[PDB]
Amino acid sequence: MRVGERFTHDFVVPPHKTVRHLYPESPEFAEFPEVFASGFMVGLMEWACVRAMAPYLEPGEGSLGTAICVTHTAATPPGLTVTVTAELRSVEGRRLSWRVSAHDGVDEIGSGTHERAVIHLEKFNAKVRQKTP
Amino acid sequence: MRVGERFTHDFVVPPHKTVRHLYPESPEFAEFPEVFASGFMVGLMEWACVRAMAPYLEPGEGSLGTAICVTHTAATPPGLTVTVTAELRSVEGRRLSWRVSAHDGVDEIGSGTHERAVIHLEKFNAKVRQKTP
Ligand SMILES: CC(=O)SCCNC(=O)CCNC(=O)[C@@H](O)C(C)(C)COP(=O)(O)OP(=O)(O)OC[C@@H]1O[C@@H](n2cnc3c(N)ncnc32)[C@H](O)[C@@H]1OP(=O)(O)O
Repeated sequence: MRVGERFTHDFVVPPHKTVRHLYPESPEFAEFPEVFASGFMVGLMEWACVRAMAPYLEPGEGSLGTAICVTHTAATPPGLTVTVTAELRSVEGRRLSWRVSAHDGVDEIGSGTHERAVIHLEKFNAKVRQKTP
Repeated sequence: MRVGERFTHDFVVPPHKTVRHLYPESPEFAEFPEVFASGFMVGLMEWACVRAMAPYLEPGEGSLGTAICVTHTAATPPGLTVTVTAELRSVEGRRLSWRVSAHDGVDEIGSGTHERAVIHLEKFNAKVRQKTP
């Protein structure tokens, strides 16, 4: 990949990406504005950086999110399309970090940075099986 | 709220809180390890700061997350119990800033800062309604 490479990714927000759908088990979230949850916005931004990454993964490799630092500056109702935009700002071994921005057609809805770690799925799957109680 | 308010919030990670359940739409996420997604973690960290400001909100008040900045430094299969510790670190007007950090009983899984904005719910819900195409 090349520091400075950009990428872009679109998502029509359905009504089930609101706060209370992120955690159906939260009494508190049950009464939030029916707006796009910060958790999902995270997931989407990761999703974009995952997409950009894919053609460059070798067999048996994968990646994990290792840092997410974004603001969330407008709320996005269902029906809007969120456009995530993802520029590569660094590679340092297996560690890649991006800029992400998102908007919904109407407003700038947040931006910041995301870091991922390229992993070897077998080794990581085994550590995970090890702490599975 | 005064600075120093610490909550401590506890969650048994079920199998529907892994990467592929954050975005059932994503084929890329579909073949990820079954571990606790960064977005679901974000939503837990948030959930804790919310629980914690519930005593201090007037009737008709609510809140939204306005910034999230965390690491995700170890990984969590379903069946473990994640313990967020939200701590309140700045209060200025409608804006509260909280440290979150999260532990699954084996590893510290992620930490950093989260910002929320206190809002008026009926008023904010009309605005959302207006913006919803
Ligand atoms: C953590 C979660 O799951 S929820 C996160 C999902 N949504 C968000 O985080 C929202 C992102 N942030 C916001 O919407 C915030 O910027 C707040 C929290 C809306 C801050 O915006 P503010 O302009 O300070 O006003 P606030 O929403 O508190 O008050 C209600 C109204 O929104 C204001 N508003 C201004 N711009 C916008 C906008 N782009 N989107 C929504 N509301 C807006 C209105 O002027 C009105 O303000 P008033 O109370 O002074 O009349």
